[PDB]
Amino acid sequence: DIVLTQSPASLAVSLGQRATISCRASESVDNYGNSFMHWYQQKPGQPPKLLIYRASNLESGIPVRFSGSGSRTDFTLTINPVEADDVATYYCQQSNEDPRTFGGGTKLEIKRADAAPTVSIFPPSSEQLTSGGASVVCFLNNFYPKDINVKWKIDGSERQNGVLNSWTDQDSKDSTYSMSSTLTLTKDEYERHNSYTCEATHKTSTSPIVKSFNRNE
Amino acid sequence: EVKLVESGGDLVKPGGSLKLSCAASGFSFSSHGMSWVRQTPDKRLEWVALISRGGSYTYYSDSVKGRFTISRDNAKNTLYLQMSGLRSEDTAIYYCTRHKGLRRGTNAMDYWGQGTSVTVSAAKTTPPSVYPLAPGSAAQTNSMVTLGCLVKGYFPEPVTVTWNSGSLSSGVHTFPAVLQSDLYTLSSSVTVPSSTWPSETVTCNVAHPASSTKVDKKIVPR
Repeated sequence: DIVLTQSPASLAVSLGQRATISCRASESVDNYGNSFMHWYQQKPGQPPKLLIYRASNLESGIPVRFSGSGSRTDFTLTINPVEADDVATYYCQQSNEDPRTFGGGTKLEIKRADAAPTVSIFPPSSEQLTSGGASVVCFLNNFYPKDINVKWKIDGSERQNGVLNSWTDQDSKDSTYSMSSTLTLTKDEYERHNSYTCEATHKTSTSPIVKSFNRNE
Repeated sequence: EVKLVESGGDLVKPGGSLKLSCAASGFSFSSHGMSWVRQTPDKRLEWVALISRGGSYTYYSDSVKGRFTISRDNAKNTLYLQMSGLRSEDTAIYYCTRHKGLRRGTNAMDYWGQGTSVTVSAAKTTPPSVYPLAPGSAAQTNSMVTLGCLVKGYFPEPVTVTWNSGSLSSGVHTFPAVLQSDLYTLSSSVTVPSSTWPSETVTCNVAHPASSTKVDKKIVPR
Protein backbone atom coordinates (compact mmCIF):
# COMPACT_ATOMS: atom_id res chain seq x y z
CA ASP A 1 0.00 0.00 0.00
CA ILE A 2 1.63 3.20 -1.20
CA VAL A 3 2.40 5.87 1.36
CA LEU A 4 2.47 9.56 0.51
CA THR A 5 4.38 12.04 2.62
CA GLN A 6 3.82 15.72 2.01
CA SER A 7 6.08 18.66 2.85
CA PRO A 8 5.89 20.98 4.53
CA ALA A 9 2.99 20.32 6.95
CA SER A 10 2.12 23.99 6.83
CA LEU A 11 3.40 26.90 4.78
CA ALA A 12 2.87 30.68 5.09
CA VAL A 13 3.16 32.95 2.07
CA SER A 14 2.37 36.62 1.31
CA LEU A 15 -0.19 37.58 -1.30
CA GLY A 16 1.26 37.75 -4.80
CA GLN A 17 4.21 35.45 -3.99
CA ARG A 18 5.05 31.83 -4.91
CA ALA A 19 4.24 28.64 -2.97
CA THR A 20 5.43 25.14 -3.68
CA ILE A 21 4.60 21.96 -1.83
CA SER A 22 6.00 18.48 -2.24
CA CYS A 23 4.71 14.95 -2.16
CA ARG A 24 6.98 11.91 -1.85
CA ALA A 25 5.65 8.45 -2.75
CA SER A 26 6.97 5.27 -1.04
CA GLU A 27 7.11 3.55 -4.45
CA SER A 28 6.72 4.71 -8.03
CA VAL A 29 3.34 5.82 -9.35
CA ASP A 30 4.32 5.72 -13.05
CA ASN A 31 2.86 3.71 -15.88
CA TYR A 32 2.57 4.11 -19.64
CA GLY A 33 4.75 7.25 -19.44
CA ASN A 34 1.99 8.91 -17.36
CA SER A 35 2.30 9.58 -13.61
CA PHE A 36 -0.83 8.77 -11.52
CA MET A 37 -0.57 11.55 -8.96
CA HIS A 38 -3.34 14.03 -8.39
CA TRP A 39 -3.75 17.14 -6.24
CA TYR A 40 -6.82 18.40 -4.45
CA GLN A 41 -7.82 21.55 -2.64
CA GLN A 42 -10.12 21.46 0.37
CA LYS A 43 -11.41 24.69 1.85
CA PRO A 44 -13.12 24.48 5.22
CA GLY A 45 -16.74 23.25 5.09
CA GLN A 46 -16.40 22.14 1.45
CA PRO A 47 -15.56 19.00 -0.40
CA PRO A 48 -12.19 18.51 -2.02
CA LYS A 49 -11.79 19.96 -5.47
CA LEU A 50 -9.54 18.42 -8.08
CA LEU A 51 -6.78 20.80 -9.24
CA ILE A 52 -4.24 18.78 -11.13
CA TYR A 53 -4.55 15.28 -12.49
CA ARG A 54 -1.79 12.98 -13.70
CA ALA A 55 0.90 15.21 -12.24
CA SER A 56 0.95 17.82 -15.08
CA ASN A 57 -2.57 18.42 -16.20
CA LEU A 58 -4.73 21.31 -15.20
CA GLU A 59 -8.39 20.47 -14.59
CA SER A 60 -10.85 22.63 -16.52
CA GLY A 61 -12.25 25.50 -14.45
CA ILE A 62 -9.06 26.06 -12.45
CA PRO A 63 -6.90 29.24 -12.64
CA VAL A 64 -3.54 28.87 -14.47
CA ARG A 65 -1.67 30.00 -11.36
CA PHE A 66 -1.84 26.29 -10.36
CA SER A 67 0.65 23.87 -11.87
CA GLY A 68 2.20 20.52 -11.09
CA SER A 69 5.47 18.80 -11.90
CA GLY A 70 7.27 15.60 -11.07
CA SER A 71 7.68 11.94 -11.90
CA ARG A 72 8.19 8.54 -10.31
CA THR A 73 8.17 9.17 -6.53
CA ASP A 74 8.68 13.00 -6.37
CA PHE A 75 5.99 15.59 -7.20
CA THR A 76 5.27 19.26 -6.57
CA LEU A 77 2.34 21.63 -6.72
CA THR A 78 3.16 25.22 -7.49
CA ILE A 79 0.87 28.20 -6.81
CA ASN A 80 2.06 31.42 -8.38
CA PRO A 81 0.92 33.99 -7.76
CA VAL A 82 -0.87 33.16 -4.47
CA GLU A 83 -4.26 34.79 -3.74
CA ALA A 84 -6.49 35.23 -0.68
CA ASP A 85 -8.91 32.59 -1.97
CA ASP A 86 -6.19 29.91 -1.88
CA VAL A 87 -6.28 29.37 1.88
CA ALA A 88 -6.94 25.63 2.08
CA THR A 89 -5.48 22.26 2.84
CA TYR A 90 -3.88 20.59 -0.17
CA TYR A 91 -3.65 16.83 -0.58
CA CYS A 92 -1.85 14.64 -3.01
CA GLN A 93 -3.32 11.32 -4.08
CA GLN A 94 -2.06 8.32 -6.07
CA SER A 95 -4.30 6.06 -8.16
CA ASN A 96 -1.64 3.75 -9.61
CA GLU A 97 -2.19 0.86 -7.19
CA ASP A 98 -5.36 0.04 -5.25
CA PRO A 99 -5.93 1.07 -2.58
CA ARG A 100 -5.90 4.72 -3.53
CA THR A 101 -4.21 6.71 -0.82
CA PHE A 102 -3.83 10.29 0.19
CA GLY A 103 -1.07 12.35 1.68
CA GLY A 104 -1.65 13.81 5.13
CA GLY A 105 -2.16 17.23 3.56
CA THR A 106 -0.40 20.62 3.68
CA LYS A 107 -2.00 23.75 5.20
CA LEU A 108 -1.51 26.93 3.22
CA GLU A 109 -1.75 30.13 5.28
CA ILE A 110 -1.35 33.73 4.18
CA LYS A 111 0.92 36.36 5.67
CA ARG A 112 -0.47 39.86 5.92
CA ALA A 113 -0.37 42.98 8.07
CA ASP A 114 -1.20 42.79 11.78
CA ALA A 115 -4.84 43.56 12.62
CA ALA A 116 -6.45 44.17 16.00
CA PRO A 117 -9.65 42.36 16.92
CA THR A 118 -13.06 43.82 17.07
CA VAL A 119 -14.42 42.57 20.39
CA SER A 120 -18.09 42.23 21.32
CA ILE A 121 -19.60 40.94 24.50
CA PHE A 122 -23.07 39.53 24.90
CA PRO A 123 -25.11 39.03 28.06
CA PRO A 124 -27.35 36.00 28.66
CA SER A 125 -30.61 35.76 26.78
CA SER A 126 -33.70 35.81 29.00
CA GLU A 127 -34.89 32.56 27.36
CA GLN A 128 -31.71 30.94 28.59
CA LEU A 129 -32.18 32.42 32.06
CA THR A 130 -35.65 30.81 32.33
CA SER A 131 -33.99 27.34 31.93
CA GLY A 132 -31.45 27.95 34.75
CA GLY A 133 -28.38 28.53 32.54
CA ALA A 134 -26.41 31.66 31.85
CA SER A 135 -23.78 32.02 29.11
CA VAL A 136 -21.85 35.14 28.42
CA VAL A 137 -20.33 35.27 24.97
CA CYS A 138 -17.44 37.21 23.58
CA PHE A 139 -16.52 37.43 19.88
CA LEU A 140 -13.09 38.53 18.85
CA ASN A 141 -13.31 39.05 15.13
CA ASN A 142 -10.93 39.69 12.19
CA PHE A 143 -7.48 39.75 13.77
CA TYR A 144 -4.00 38.85 12.55
CA PRO A 145 -1.89 37.05 13.56
CA LYS A 146 -3.63 33.91 14.93
CA ASP A 147 -2.20 33.85 18.48
CA ILE A 148 -4.43 35.46 21.09
CA ASN A 149 -5.40 35.21 24.75
CA VAL A 150 -8.73 35.67 26.43
CA LYS A 151 -9.43 36.06 30.07
CA TRP A 152 -12.74 36.25 31.84
CA LYS A 153 -13.26 38.27 35.05
CA ILE A 154 -16.26 38.43 37.42
CA ASP A 155 -16.30 41.51 39.71
CA GLY A 156 -12.50 41.73 39.21
CA SER A 157 -11.86 38.01 39.83
CA GLU A 158 -10.63 35.73 37.08
CA ARG A 159 -12.58 32.58 36.12
CA GLN A 160 -11.26 29.49 34.27
CA ASN A 161 -14.16 27.04 34.83
CA GLY A 162 -17.06 26.82 32.36
CA VAL A 163 -15.19 28.63 29.59
CA LEU A 164 -15.44 27.24 26.06
CA ASN A 165 -13.32 28.63 23.17
CA SER A 166 -13.37 28.09 19.39
CA TRP A 167 -11.37 29.50 16.45
CA THR A 168 -12.23 29.90 12.77
CA ASP A 169 -9.90 28.95 9.98
CA GLN A 170 -8.24 31.81 8.15
CA ASP A 171 -10.71 33.87 6.11
CA SER A 172 -10.53 33.71 2.31
CA LYS A 173 -11.41 37.40 1.70
CA ASP A 174 -9.35 39.41 4.22
CA SER A 175 -7.07 36.61 5.50
CA THR A 176 -7.93 37.26 9.15
CA TYR A 177 -8.86 34.97 12.02
CA SER A 178 -11.75 35.01 14.46
CA MET A 179 -12.54 33.61 17.86
CA SER A 180 -15.47 33.11 20.19
CA SER A 181 -15.30 32.53 23.91
CA THR A 182 -18.25 31.45 26.03
CA LEU A 183 -18.56 31.52 29.85
CA THR A 184 -21.35 29.32 31.29
CA LEU A 185 -22.65 29.49 34.91
CA THR A 186 -25.92 28.95 36.78
CA LYS A 187 -28.63 31.64 36.78
CA ASP A 188 -28.20 31.50 40.52
CA GLU A 189 -24.47 32.38 40.41
CA TYR A 190 -24.94 34.77 37.50
CA GLU A 191 -27.38 36.82 39.64
CA ARG A 192 -25.00 37.15 42.63
CA HIS A 193 -22.40 39.24 40.67
CA ASN A 194 -22.62 42.46 38.63
CA SER A 195 -19.55 42.88 36.41
CA TYR A 196 -18.67 40.39 33.64
CA THR A 197 -15.65 41.19 31.43
CA CYS A 198 -13.62 39.52 28.64
CA GLU A 199 -10.07 40.68 28.28
CA ALA A 200 -8.23 39.99 25.02
CA THR A 201 -4.52 40.23 24.76
CA HIS A 202 -2.94 40.24 21.36
CA LYS A 203 0.39 41.10 19.66
CA THR A 204 -1.26 44.12 18.04
CA SER A 205 -1.42 46.01 21.34
CA THR A 206 0.60 46.21 24.54
CA SER A 207 -2.59 46.82 26.47
CA PRO A 208 -5.34 44.19 26.77
CA ILE A 209 -8.66 45.01 25.02
CA VAL A 210 -11.47 44.98 27.56
CA LYS A 211 -15.15 44.64 26.91
CA SER A 212 -17.51 44.53 29.82
CA PHE A 213 -21.17 44.00 30.68
CA ASN A 214 -22.70 45.22 33.95
CA ARG A 215 -25.96 43.95 35.41
CA ASN A 216 -26.64 47.42 36.98
CA GLU A 217 -26.67 48.92 33.39
CA GLU B 1 -24.94 20.63 -14.30
CA VAL B 2 -23.24 17.66 -12.69
CA LYS B 3 -24.59 16.86 -9.22
CA LEU B 4 -23.97 14.22 -6.60
CA VAL B 5 -26.30 14.37 -3.62
CA GLU B 6 -25.48 12.06 -0.71
CA SER B 7 -27.96 11.18 1.94
CA GLY B 8 -28.58 8.52 4.58
CA GLY B 9 -26.11 9.91 7.15
CA ASP B 10 -27.13 9.54 10.80
CA LEU B 11 -26.24 8.76 14.41
CA VAL B 12 -25.87 4.97 14.71
CA LYS B 13 -25.04 2.79 17.72
CA PRO B 14 -21.93 0.60 17.71
CA GLY B 15 -22.44 -2.73 15.94
CA GLY B 16 -25.28 -1.12 13.99
CA SER B 17 -25.90 -0.68 10.25
CA LEU B 18 -26.62 2.08 7.76
CA LYS B 19 -27.16 2.60 4.06
CA LEU B 20 -25.82 5.71 2.31
CA SER B 21 -27.05 6.92 -1.07
CA CYS B 22 -25.80 9.18 -3.76
CA ALA B 23 -28.21 10.45 -6.38
CA ALA B 24 -26.33 11.45 -9.54
CA SER B 25 -27.63 13.69 -12.26
CA GLY B 26 -26.42 15.75 -15.26
CA PHE B 27 -24.04 13.20 -16.73
CA SER B 28 -24.01 9.59 -17.90
CA PHE B 29 -23.81 7.63 -14.69
CA SER B 30 -22.70 4.39 -16.36
CA SER B 31 -19.70 5.89 -18.20
CA HIS B 32 -17.85 6.54 -14.93
CA GLY B 33 -16.26 4.71 -12.03
CA MET B 34 -17.49 5.83 -8.64
CA SER B 35 -15.91 5.86 -5.19
CA TRP B 36 -16.75 6.54 -1.59
CA VAL B 37 -14.19 8.49 0.40
CA ARG B 38 -14.41 9.47 4.08
CA GLN B 39 -13.01 12.27 6.11
CA THR B 40 -12.44 11.58 9.79
CA PRO B 41 -12.61 14.27 12.48
CA ASP B 42 -8.80 14.73 12.47
CA LYS B 43 -9.23 15.54 8.73
CA ARG B 44 -7.36 12.64 7.13
CA LEU B 45 -8.89 11.58 3.84
CA GLU B 46 -9.35 7.85 3.46
CA TRP B 47 -10.55 6.16 0.30
CA VAL B 48 -13.07 3.48 1.26
CA ALA B 49 -14.43 1.61 -1.78
CA LEU B 50 -14.67 1.82 -5.56
CA ILE B 51 -17.01 0.39 -8.15
CA SER B 52 -16.54 0.02 -11.92
CA ARG B 53 -18.81 1.53 -14.59
CA GLY B 54 -20.64 -1.77 -14.96
CA GLY B 55 -20.87 -2.67 -11.28
CA SER B 56 -19.07 -5.93 -12.04
CA TYR B 57 -15.84 -5.01 -10.24
CA THR B 58 -15.52 -3.59 -6.71
CA TYR B 59 -12.59 -3.01 -4.41
CA TYR B 60 -12.43 -2.01 -0.76
CA SER B 61 -10.00 -0.58 1.71
CA ASP B 62 -8.66 -2.99 4.34
CA SER B 63 -10.50 -1.24 7.22
CA VAL B 64 -13.93 -1.78 5.67
CA LYS B 65 -13.52 -5.11 3.83
CA GLY B 66 -16.12 -7.75 4.88
CA ARG B 67 -18.30 -5.11 6.61
CA PHE B 68 -19.13 -2.56 3.89
CA THR B 69 -20.60 -3.19 0.52
CA ILE B 70 -20.63 -0.77 -2.40
CA SER B 71 -23.19 -1.15 -5.20
CA ARG B 72 -24.78 0.79 -8.04
CA ASP B 73 -28.12 0.84 -9.83
CA ASN B 74 -27.34 2.31 -13.26
CA ALA B 75 -31.06 2.59 -14.09
CA LYS B 76 -31.64 4.88 -11.05
CA ASN B 77 -28.43 6.95 -11.28
CA THR B 78 -27.78 5.94 -7.71
CA LEU B 79 -24.65 4.80 -5.85
CA TYR B 80 -24.99 2.95 -2.50
CA LEU B 81 -22.84 2.17 0.48
CA GLN B 82 -24.07 -0.53 2.85
CA MET B 83 -22.32 -0.34 6.19
CA SER B 84 -22.56 -3.01 8.85
CA GLY B 85 -20.76 -3.84 12.08
CA LEU B 86 -20.05 -0.19 12.70
CA ARG B 87 -17.30 1.06 15.02
CA SER B 88 -16.13 4.44 16.28
CA GLU B 89 -13.34 4.49 13.62
CA ASP B 90 -16.15 4.73 11.08
CA THR B 91 -17.36 8.17 12.32
CA ALA B 92 -16.74 10.55 9.43
CA ILE B 93 -18.03 12.62 6.57
CA TYR B 94 -18.69 10.29 3.62
CA TYR B 95 -18.31 11.70 0.12
CA CYS B 96 -19.48 10.15 -3.13
CA THR B 97 -16.97 10.85 -5.96
CA ARG B 98 -17.01 10.48 -9.70
CA HIS B 99 -13.85 9.31 -11.46
CA LYS B 100 -12.75 11.04 -14.69
CA GLY B 101 -13.44 8.94 -17.78
CA LEU B 102 -10.01 9.15 -19.44
CA ARG B 103 -8.33 6.26 -21.24
CA ARG B 104 -4.81 4.90 -20.62
CA GLY B 105 -5.09 4.06 -16.89
CA THR B 106 -6.61 4.92 -13.50
CA ASN B 107 -8.30 8.22 -12.74
CA ALA B 108 -8.70 11.22 -10.49
CA MET B 109 -11.97 12.04 -8.82
CA ASP B 110 -13.22 15.11 -10.66
CA TYR B 111 -16.46 15.68 -8.79
CA TRP B 112 -17.55 15.27 -5.17
CA GLY B 113 -20.83 15.47 -3.33
CA GLN B 114 -21.15 17.78 -0.32
CA GLY B 115 -20.84 14.77 1.90
CA THR B 116 -23.12 13.10 4.47
CA SER B 117 -22.16 12.87 8.14
CA VAL B 118 -22.15 9.58 10.06
CA THR B 119 -21.61 9.38 13.81
CA VAL B 120 -21.09 6.07 15.57
CA SER B 121 -21.90 6.40 19.27
CA ALA B 122 -23.75 4.82 22.20
CA ALA B 123 -24.82 8.33 23.25
CA LYS B 124 -28.29 9.77 22.67
CA THR B 125 -29.45 12.38 20.24
CA THR B 126 -30.03 15.77 21.87
CA PRO B 127 -31.59 18.74 20.05
CA PRO B 128 -29.90 22.10 20.46
CA SER B 129 -31.02 25.02 22.54
CA VAL B 130 -30.72 28.21 20.47
CA TYR B 131 -30.26 31.57 22.07
CA PRO B 132 -30.21 35.05 20.57
CA LEU B 133 -27.20 37.27 21.26
CA ALA B 134 -28.21 40.93 21.26
CA PRO B 135 -25.84 43.73 22.40
CA GLY B 136 -26.01 44.88 26.04
CA SER B 137 -28.20 47.93 26.75
CA ALA B 138 -25.27 50.28 27.64
CA ALA B 139 -23.22 49.57 24.43
CA GLN B 140 -22.28 52.22 21.78
CA THR B 141 -23.51 52.30 18.13
CA ASN B 142 -20.48 53.03 15.90
CA SER B 143 -21.49 52.31 12.26
CA MET B 144 -21.32 48.46 12.43
CA VAL B 145 -23.18 46.24 14.89
CA THR B 146 -22.52 42.58 15.73
CA LEU B 147 -25.24 40.08 16.57
CA GLY B 148 -25.03 36.42 17.16
CA CYS B 149 -26.49 33.16 17.95
CA LEU B 150 -25.49 30.48 20.47
CA VAL B 151 -26.31 26.89 19.77
CA LYS B 152 -25.88 24.80 22.82
CA GLY B 153 -26.17 21.28 24.12
CA TYR B 154 -26.70 19.08 21.09
CA PHE B 155 -25.58 15.71 19.77
CA PRO B 156 -24.42 14.69 17.34
CA GLU B 157 -22.86 17.04 14.79
CA PRO B 158 -23.67 18.69 12.54
CA VAL B 159 -25.90 21.71 12.83
CA THR B 160 -26.23 24.22 10.01
CA VAL B 161 -26.55 27.95 10.62
CA THR B 162 -27.63 30.69 8.24
CA TRP B 163 -28.70 34.23 8.68
CA ASN B 164 -31.92 35.56 7.10
CA SER B 165 -32.22 32.22 5.29
CA GLY B 166 -29.09 32.92 3.21
CA SER B 167 -29.80 36.64 2.44
CA LEU B 168 -26.97 37.50 4.88
CA SER B 169 -23.72 35.82 3.75
CA SER B 170 -20.83 38.25 4.40
CA GLY B 171 -19.64 39.45 7.80
CA VAL B 172 -20.60 36.05 9.18
CA HIS B 173 -18.42 33.81 11.28
CA THR B 174 -19.71 30.48 12.35
CA PHE B 175 -17.34 28.88 14.76
CA PRO B 176 -16.53 25.18 14.84
CA ALA B 177 -18.36 23.09 17.42
CA VAL B 178 -16.66 22.26 20.68
CA LEU B 179 -17.49 19.22 22.81
CA GLN B 180 -17.93 19.39 26.63
CA SER B 181 -19.38 16.69 28.84
CA ASP B 182 -20.45 14.82 25.63
CA LEU B 183 -22.52 17.72 24.21
CA TYR B 184 -21.59 20.11 21.38
CA THR B 185 -21.81 23.87 21.39
CA LEU B 186 -21.22 26.46 18.70
CA SER B 187 -21.83 30.05 17.96
CA SER B 188 -22.20 32.34 15.02
CA SER B 189 -21.76 36.03 14.70
CA VAL B 190 -22.90 38.38 12.03
CA THR B 191 -21.96 42.00 11.50
CA VAL B 192 -24.27 44.46 9.74
CA PRO B 193 -24.49 48.30 9.47
CA SER B 194 -26.20 50.04 12.45
CA SER B 195 -28.97 51.51 10.28
CA THR B 196 -30.20 48.11 9.06
CA TRP B 197 -30.86 46.78 12.60
CA PRO B 198 -33.15 46.93 14.45
CA SER B 199 -35.04 48.51 11.48
CA GLU B 200 -34.86 45.45 9.23
CA THR B 201 -35.00 41.98 10.69
CA VAL B 202 -32.14 39.60 11.54
CA THR B 203 -32.83 35.99 12.21
CA CYS B 204 -30.57 32.98 12.64
CA ASN B 205 -31.75 29.70 11.21
CA VAL B 206 -30.56 26.60 12.89
CA ALA B 207 -31.11 23.07 11.73
CA HIS B 208 -30.16 19.78 13.35
CA PRO B 209 -31.07 16.88 11.06
CA ALA B 210 -30.41 14.08 13.54
CA SER B 211 -33.09 15.37 15.93
CA SER B 212 -35.30 16.76 13.16
CA THR B 213 -34.96 20.26 14.63
CA LYS B 214 -35.34 23.57 12.84
CA VAL B 215 -35.43 26.84 14.76
CA ASP B 216 -35.58 30.44 13.55
CA LYS B 217 -34.50 32.87 16.22
CA LYS B 218 -35.22 36.52 15.62
CA ILE B 219 -32.65 38.84 17.15
CA VAL B 220 -34.50 41.50 19.13
CA PRO B 221 -33.00 44.42 21.15
CA ARG B 222 -33.50 44.52 24.94
